[PDB]
Amino acid sequence: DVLMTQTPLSLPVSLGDQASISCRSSQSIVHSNGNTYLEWYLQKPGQSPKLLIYKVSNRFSGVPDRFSGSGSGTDFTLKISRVEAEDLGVYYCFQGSHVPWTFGGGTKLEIKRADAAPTVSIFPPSSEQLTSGGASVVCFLNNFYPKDINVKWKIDGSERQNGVLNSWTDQDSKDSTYSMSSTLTLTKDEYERHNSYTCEATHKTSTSPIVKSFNRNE
Amino acid sequence: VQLQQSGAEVMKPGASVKISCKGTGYTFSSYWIEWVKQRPGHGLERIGEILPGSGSTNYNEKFRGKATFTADKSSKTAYMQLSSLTSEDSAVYYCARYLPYYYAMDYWGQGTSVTVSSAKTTPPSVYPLAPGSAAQTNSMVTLGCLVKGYFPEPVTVTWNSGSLSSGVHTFPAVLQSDLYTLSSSVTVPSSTWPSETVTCNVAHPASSTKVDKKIVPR
Ligand SMILES: *[C@@H]1O[C@H](CO)[C@@H](O[C@@H]2O[C@H](CO)[C@@H](O[C@@H]3O[C@H](CO)[C@@H](O)[C@H](O)[C@@H]3O)[C@H](O)[C@H]2NC(C)=O)[C@H](O)[C@H]1NC(C)=O
Repeated sequence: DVLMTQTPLSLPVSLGDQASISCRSSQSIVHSNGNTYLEWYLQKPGQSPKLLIYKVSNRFSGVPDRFSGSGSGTDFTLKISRVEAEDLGVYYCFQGSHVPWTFGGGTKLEIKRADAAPTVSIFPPSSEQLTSGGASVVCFLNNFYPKDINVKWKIDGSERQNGVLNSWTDQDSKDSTYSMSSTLTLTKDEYERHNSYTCEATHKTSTSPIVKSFNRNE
Repeated sequence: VQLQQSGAEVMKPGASVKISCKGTGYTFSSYWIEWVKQRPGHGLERIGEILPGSGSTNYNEKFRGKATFTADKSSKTAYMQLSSLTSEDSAVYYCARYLPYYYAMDYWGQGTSVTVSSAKTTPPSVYPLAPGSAAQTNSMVTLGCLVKGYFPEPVTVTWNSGSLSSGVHTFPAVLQSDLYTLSSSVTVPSSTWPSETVTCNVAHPASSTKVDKKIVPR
């Protein structure tokens, strides 16, 4: 099974900036007829993949000319001349030369812009959460870019890591800024026992972690 | 040309499921049917292929034994059966039309979603969240409406009749223990929040549940 490897796993490029994805083969994928059968697919979020290029260079009927392919042997590359918002998605390789035919790892294309600071927030559990017998402490880290974000919970000075909920939102469109909603759940007996709940936020825009905490005792 | 796939399926671990892909508008028997797996995380993995005209089939080594292909020529449908389902088999499965060394995968199915779990149809447990008592009030304040303890997906969290279309960040659902949980946050000025009324219109078509509960100020 020929292995196809794509680099980089992510490629942030601003609008109008040429993009270049690269593909590598565990073994040469040349074929006798004078062609090597490599195809490029694009899968926008919530949709099935769409064909862009086949046989290295040939463009499928109905794709903008800004797309172009090239390569040989075990090295192929896809170039997007002038990127546009509609070009966002994951680009995949595909070798149609040796049975079985294998896909590439994928290269998530994103658009880069001026870094934006995170907007951290913390909300204590609601009344219904107490009635149901639980604790829902939620930390909201909205509109932060880039993905250089980390979350750590230090309860009353002790760092808890078991049972951590990690959740990230894909890049937006109106602002093209990421977000995070990592939280933690606690039991009433395990909730009332401790006193201080804290949620730090470490980001490139601010090396010092951002502090957002509340105390159970009020 | 159109490839139509079966609907979403939910199965228990150790069971087996049979997905179908129906092709119309072309010579069904003369094109290979490619089966592609896409885990929710990332990546496209080819399971194998079948030529309905003959019985020929190929499988990628990772799926050999897990998946079996069959085709029905009378009704232009191709079937893939997954055996001994587990958690890692939960993904979206695509079918594509392929002719090796010639026309590539230009047409795809809509994608069939398969989830493997022992849970039942639990309704939502929306817990509206209000700002904590020990928290400063700023010009811009973000609301919070938590939803958890629901299965199966999806749950369409929104505002009253699209009350606040913009400024909404619906974070992806995540499995805390065995059930799915999500969150949301909408930015609203503190001036209009006391006057303007908005409520998270949580929904659950699988359980035929439609419950909405707003957050009261602290
Ligand atoms: C099986 O043998 C046939 C006969 O030689 C091969 O057909 C030839 O395939 C090549 C490669 O595509 C064709 O050249 C190309 O033609 C296209 C369309 O005109 C053109 O855009 C390209 O620049 C290139 O010139 C060639 O015309 C074609 N010959 C005939 C008579 O059809 C076929 O490729 C072989 N298949 C395999 C799997 O080996």
